[PDB]
Formats: sequence, structure tokens, C-alpha cells
Amino acid sequence: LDLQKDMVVMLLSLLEGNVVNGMIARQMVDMLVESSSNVEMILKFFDMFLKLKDIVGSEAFQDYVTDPRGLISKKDFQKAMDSQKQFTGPEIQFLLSCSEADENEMINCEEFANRFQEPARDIGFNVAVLLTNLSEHVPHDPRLR
Amino acid sequence: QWDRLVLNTPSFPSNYWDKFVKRKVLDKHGDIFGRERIAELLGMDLAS
Repeated sequence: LDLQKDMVVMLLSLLEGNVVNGMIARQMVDMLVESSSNVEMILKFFDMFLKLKDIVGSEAFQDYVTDPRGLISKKDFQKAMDSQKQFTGPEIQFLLSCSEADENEMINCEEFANRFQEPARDIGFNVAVLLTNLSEHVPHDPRLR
Repeated sequence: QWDRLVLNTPSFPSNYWDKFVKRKVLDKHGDIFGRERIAELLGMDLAS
């Protein structure tokens, strides 16, 4: 993730001094469109884990949490996620795979929700900055929308 | 604090035209807050 941040910093440096509808900005938009699926996958990673942190603190999710220790089984986690109706079946399966459930299939929801927050903050902010910069300097590009 | 008294009342929207405020609130609010929790706050009978 830190390496991704460095690469995005290089891209922003390339954008230094760019004018509206600049050639380098348009080339960068073309590059992102060429990498569409992978850019979508990275954005989905960030969005999924931000939404996970938001959900784990929700009253509805905490209703599915019942164990005294505060651990939720994989099955209760699946039921809770389905109720929130914010993730798809494959997304919930991926979250369960990342949950690091113990030998009894119990997940520590707090640790799971906070694991990727700090590590991904720098690259997340830099991606937001890159998208904002490109959006403001290439206004009428439907591909960036 | 006082308006907390009319949320579960059967006639909450008596003068206001929107008679489906409770349905709207439950649909946007309910997945994140809990449909049964919202139904209890707004005095709604989910079964009926």
C-alpha cells in the first residue's frame, strides 16, 4: 500500500502545472480507463473496508453480536451482513475469508474492522486527491465520472 | 424532547400531507438501524 502511495505521488507530480484539459491529464485519464478493472478493484477494496468499519459499529450488526466476549460467529456475521444489504454475496464471502476466524469460527469484529484502516489511509487519501485533481482539470470526461 | 411523544402515535401525520413518512423513514433508516427497532420507534405493525 505504501508503494501504491509512492506511485500515486509520482502521478501527481506528473500533474504538477497541468492546465484544464491538459495533454498529460487526458493521457492519465486514458491510462486509468485502460486499467479500468484494476482501478475498480482497488476502489472496491477501499470502499468495502470503509463500509465494514461503518457497519460493525451499527446497532443492527451489534444485535447479531451476542457472545459475551464480543466475538461473532461466521454464520451470525453472514446473517448480519445480509440484513444490512450493502454487500453482495461474493463480497460477504471475501469478507469472511479476510475475517481471520478462529478455530471455533469466531470473528473479532473490532479487530477485523480496524485492521486495514490505518495501513490504507495514505493511499486512500492520495487516490482521492488524484481523482479530485483529474476531475477538476478534465471536467467534461464521462469516463472519469 | 416533546416531539419524541408523537413518533409512535397512530396519527403522527394528521395535518401534514405526507401520510407515508413512517414507511419512507423505515425504508432508508431500517437496514442500518434495524427494521424492528424503527417499527417500534414509529409504532408500525410490520405484519399488517
